[PDB]
Amino acid sequence: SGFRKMAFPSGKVEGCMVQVTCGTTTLNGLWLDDVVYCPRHVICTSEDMLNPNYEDLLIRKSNHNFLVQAGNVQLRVIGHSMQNCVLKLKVDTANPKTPKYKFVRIQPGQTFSVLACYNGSPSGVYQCAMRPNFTIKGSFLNGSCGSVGFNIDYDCVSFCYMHHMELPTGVHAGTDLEGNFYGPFVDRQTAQAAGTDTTITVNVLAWLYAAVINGDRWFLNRFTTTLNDFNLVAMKYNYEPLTQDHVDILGPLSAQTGIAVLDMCASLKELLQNGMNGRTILGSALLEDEFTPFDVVRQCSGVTFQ
Amino acid sequence: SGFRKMAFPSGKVEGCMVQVTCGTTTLNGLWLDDVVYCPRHVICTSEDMLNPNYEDLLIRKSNHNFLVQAGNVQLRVIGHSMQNCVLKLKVDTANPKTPKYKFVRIQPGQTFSVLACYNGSPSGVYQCAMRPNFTIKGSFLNGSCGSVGFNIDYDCVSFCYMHHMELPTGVHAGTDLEGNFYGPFVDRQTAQAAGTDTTITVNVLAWLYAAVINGDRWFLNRFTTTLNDFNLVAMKYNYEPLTQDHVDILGPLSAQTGIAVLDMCASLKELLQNGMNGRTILGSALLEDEFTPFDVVRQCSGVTFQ
Ligand SMILES: *C(=N)[C@@H](NC(=O)[C@@H]1[C@@H]2[C@H](CN1C(=O)[C@H](NC(=O)C(F)(F)F)C(C)(C)C)C2(C)C)c1cncc2c(F)cccc12
Ligand SMILES: *C(=N)[C@@H](NC(=O)[C@@H]1[C@@H]2[C@H](CN1C(=O)[C@H](NC(=O)C(F)(F)F)C(C)(C)C)C2(C)C)c1cncc2c(F)cccc12
Repeated sequence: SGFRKMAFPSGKVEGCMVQVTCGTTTLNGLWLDDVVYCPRHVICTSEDMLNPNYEDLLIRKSNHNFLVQAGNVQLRVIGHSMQNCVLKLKVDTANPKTPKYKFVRIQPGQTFSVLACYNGSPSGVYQCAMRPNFTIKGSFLNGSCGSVGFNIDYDCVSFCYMHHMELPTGVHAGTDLEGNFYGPFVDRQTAQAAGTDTTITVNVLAWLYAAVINGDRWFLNRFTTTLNDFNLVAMKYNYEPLTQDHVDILGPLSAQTGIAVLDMCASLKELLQNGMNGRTILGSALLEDEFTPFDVVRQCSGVTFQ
Repeated sequence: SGFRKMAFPSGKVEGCMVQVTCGTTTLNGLWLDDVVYCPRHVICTSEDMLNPNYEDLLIRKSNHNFLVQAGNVQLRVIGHSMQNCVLKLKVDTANPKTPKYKFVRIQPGQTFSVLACYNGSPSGVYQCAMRPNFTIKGSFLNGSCGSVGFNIDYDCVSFCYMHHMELPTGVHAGTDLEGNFYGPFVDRQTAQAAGTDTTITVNVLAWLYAAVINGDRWFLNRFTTTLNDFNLVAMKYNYEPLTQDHVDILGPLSAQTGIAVLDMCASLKELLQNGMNGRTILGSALLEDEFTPFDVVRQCSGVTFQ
């Protein structure tokens, strides 16, 4: 038992991280087969950041303008191209550590592990959710651009995120690995800002089920609710609507605990309307929304990865 | 910016995990050079758990009674011995993935990363602290015994923990890698229980410094306090005493923020006496005590590992 914000083992991703330098800008790249992926703003100067024409900037570069270090060993760049907001640096060596992988784009509300990286050297690993407003509450300093987010299914790494930029509120924005931004953000200096967020209702319910599995029951009650009555309360507290598909996804957890989904919704309604009265749930005095139903089943059942 | 409970990259440890089977008991082992380390209770039956004489049980075993799987490849056991509460299984192959390592024992209050494992297959990674009562608030199911805890310094893995057992409150007990238990726990079935815990005061102060670095300042005040006056308040709230060495360790953080350590103590005193009044700090409505001053400097400065 127990419940922790748990990331996937990072080893398969560690073997892909490299350091990309262009001019006086160094950041991280992702080395899969013979291609290094990195944010295209690596080619920009400080004044270029202001209003860049990336096609213009790139045509003026050469393969030799890109320095790629894989550990203490240089990789020769033999081609370059731009795909949306990522650069693809063609290298003369396939990464022997390339795991089985996919490039997938995730939904707001879904979670992933981040391998934070500096100078192509991995620094730490942690678990994130894609917020409904398409930002992530990460932990990133200067030089972390090009660190990636991922999930692991059996032996296959599904890459979903590449870090590009920090927004003024201290949250983070980036792209999928095809170079398409999550949310309405661009890789140039504007006054761009996150915009309003909401709480991920289905994830809160999953976490309440995790708590029951782990022995916190004080928030349970005999009452129930209809889906609509619940969603009227959720809207008032800036929670997103709960769908019948969310209810179905919560079925297995509902069955293992014997608490009907709609009964849990009654409990959540009471918690939103009354707070916690100085009590905690799974060591938190806040309702946690960064665990999906899948994450709860994984950790309260014991699925590994090979 | 940002602040996350961040674990070390796990890749170096993933390459050491193996599956150990004895009779009908399977658990995890740690494979370094040509030795596999695992909890000695692997040799126990259900009735053996009751009051085992481990020397007696071990002399009745043979090398061939131990099945070791490294991936889909069996390792031949060529010797066995007991060192305190761990078994040392001598295998005929040195692990080519053996990183540079040390066996270190940590202090209560210190943190480490856990690579949770099942059937020798890593499942997730997360960050833990050694509680003052020598338990850890982990996340472990059946089959996780022999999962290890570690830290990384540059390129060297310092192993500090091996998982043995879950206590009735759902917390976890184990040994260092020499087989010596953390705290007053034994590897046999007794009614053993955790015993009273306290909050790690120096870690809370470090986390308050992390919050200031990240822009939460609402809990700051003009007041200050003496160390003794502070410790009188800390004792009342079940916090451990703050020493002059703790104050010195907090110096760098104090200097970067310009908040004297004793001024931060005044802020903590006020938070303990008044609560948070519905506000949060680094996304928490509780005072967090599982980040050390070292962890805060690492993440608010950007140190990596090679
Ligand atoms: C990557 N290593 C770094 N990000 C950038 O350099 C990125 C890049 C410019 C400006 N970038 C930013 O992230 C923002 N700038 C912004 O204009 C905006 F809108 F707020 F996002 C700054 C934080 C530098 C002001 C372009 C968008 C092309 C990076 C990555 N992660 C975290 C960082 C920090 F916390 C601090 C500084 C750089 C960071
Ligand atoms: C390891 N895979 C497993 N632990 C044991 O099997 C371990 C071993 C017996 C009993 N063990 C326990 O962890 C406790 N038993 C206790 O007597 C006590 F005191 F509470 F710790 C049980 C949870 C099984 C009752 C001996 C001590 C020799 C293990 C590891 N981690 C988590 C587990 C669970 F959450 C549930 C079951 C086994 C767990």
